[PDB]
Amino acid sequence: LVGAMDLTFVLPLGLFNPAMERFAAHAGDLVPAPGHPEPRAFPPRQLFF
Amino acid sequence: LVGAMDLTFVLPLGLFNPAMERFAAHAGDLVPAPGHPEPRAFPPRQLFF
Amino acid sequence: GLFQEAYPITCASDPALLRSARDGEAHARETHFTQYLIYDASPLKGLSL
Amino acid sequence: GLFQEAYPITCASDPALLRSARDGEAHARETHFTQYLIYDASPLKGLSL
Repeated sequence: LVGAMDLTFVLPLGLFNPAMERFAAHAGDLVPAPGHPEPRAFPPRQLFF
Repeated sequence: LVGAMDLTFVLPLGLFNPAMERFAAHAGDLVPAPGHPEPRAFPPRQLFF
Repeated sequence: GLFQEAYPITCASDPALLRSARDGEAHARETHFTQYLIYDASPLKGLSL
Repeated sequence: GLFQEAYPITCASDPALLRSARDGEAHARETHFTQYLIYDASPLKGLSL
């Protein structure tokens, strides 16, 4: 009665968010040091979990 | 003793904000990346449910 | 067919508006620059499905 | 096999979304500039590991 189960998983890489959803929820957030390039507007190449 | 309640639904689609309600409720919110048009400023045609 | 009436549902013009109108209308972003939102007013409000 | 399905897990494009992903889907930033999160949807939801 101690058993087993398998699951399958889906993870996205490299996709790009549609243009209506490229917003930020607030303006002043995820800002670097004032001399730095803001790499958050780049194509995402990673995925963490 | 089981049965059907039939309810018709109404969705206004592609209408336009009246002249009073064009505000943002705070300064920095729904802000795009700095080289982007902020597409929330034009009349909407999309709809989500 | 008796009231000659119909009802709205939870619907909006943006996914940004659909996100913040989730857990209920305690902080419903009802309107924005051109955009708009309709919170569900219905005999079906308050229920799950 | 019987459903021909797969499950998405808690994943996000940046750790900056994954910190907000803690304590549930109450207040996690679902998206940003180009950065995007996928909250869990699984039999594993609610569980610890």
